[PDB]
Amino acid sequence: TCPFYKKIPGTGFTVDAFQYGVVEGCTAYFLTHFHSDHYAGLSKHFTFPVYCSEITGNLLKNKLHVQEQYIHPLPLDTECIVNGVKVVLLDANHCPGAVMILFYLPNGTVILHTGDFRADPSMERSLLADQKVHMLYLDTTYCSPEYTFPSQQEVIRFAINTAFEAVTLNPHALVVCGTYSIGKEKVFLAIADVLGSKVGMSQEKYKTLQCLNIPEINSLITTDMCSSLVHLLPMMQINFKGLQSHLKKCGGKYNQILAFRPTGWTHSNKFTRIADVIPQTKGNISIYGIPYSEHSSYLEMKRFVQWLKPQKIIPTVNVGTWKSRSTMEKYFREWKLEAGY
Ligand SMILES: N#CNc1nc2ccccc2[nH]1
Ligand SMILES: N#CNc1nc2ccccc2[nH]1
Ligand SMILES: N#CNc1nc2ccccc2[nH]1
Ligand code: NI
Repeated sequence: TCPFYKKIPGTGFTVDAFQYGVVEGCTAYFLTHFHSDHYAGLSKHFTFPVYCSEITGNLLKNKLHVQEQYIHPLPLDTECIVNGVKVVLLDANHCPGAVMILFYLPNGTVILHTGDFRADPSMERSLLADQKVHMLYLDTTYCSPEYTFPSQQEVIRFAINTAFEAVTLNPHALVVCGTYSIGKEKVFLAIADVLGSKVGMSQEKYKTLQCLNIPEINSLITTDMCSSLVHLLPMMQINFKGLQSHLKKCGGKYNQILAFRPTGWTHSNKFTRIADVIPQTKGNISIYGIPYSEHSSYLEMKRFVQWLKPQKIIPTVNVGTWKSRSTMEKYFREWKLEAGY
């Protein structure tokens, strides 16, 4: 049954709560983004209203086959009334279609639910700049100071330069990129763009990416693998055995593979700067792990929260252990005492 931190008090609303059957009192189910832990439970048989972005709605219809009558897309940055309550969707700087939700409760309380997000100073000039937020439901994925990583821009610079150098030295090299969900599309699109190639992939992944309704992405994708020198594969295949096996299938077109595994944070970020990163190599196959995050660093999160000055914080990630909960609560108090709210 549905946990407390997925319920919006004083409303009939839940957020990212599709795996609990019918939720008692829920008149509308919000979905922040199309990632499996959040949508878990949705299908063609779902018969309650779903509120989400246009992009999330495209994915619900085409990938999970939710019936069109139950899909309620809302535009971003626009005041909307849902079951007698004013709501706003804001871009979360996470994966495509991902939103934060502002709820204006009838009693005068204002609640921000971040969904999953990567906090940025640009959010300090959204529709958030006006008004007070009483409660914040916060993506606390990396809420500890050990979690550091580069900007997305620096990581893409490293990837483009690495790929361009390798293929300029060896015109017969293949670039492979790993994927298990939507998000992080810039990695493979930026590499294909510098190499003058389209990105080749399965029919299933092409369809998933087609549901994002964006011409720029559409010009750079294909299902014709043979005509492409940047290939996408499932993340589980990005290992020496899986890549060896893939290389056999290309029919003596290539004699080297350079592969990228976009991860989140890993312990190596404690030690090694992005510019100094080196691959794992076996024979004619090299694999780079690159720290491309779509969640806030500790410092990004702290800056956002200290700016917003919420009266109460409810974490939505790392909620299962007393150690985690106690650590997060200590940081929230430090931030409050330093900033004076
Ligand atoms: N909206 C949205 N997501 C989005 N749009 C893109 C355009 C180019 C490359 C990656 C992209 N991701
Ligand atoms: N001759 C020549 N160019 C060339 N071929 C390579 C294959 C693998 C790695 C580096 C290489 N450079
Ligand atoms: N302070 C702190 N960390 C912490 N608090 C706990 C409470 C119960 C079990 C493990 C725990 N770890
Ligand atoms: Ni997510």
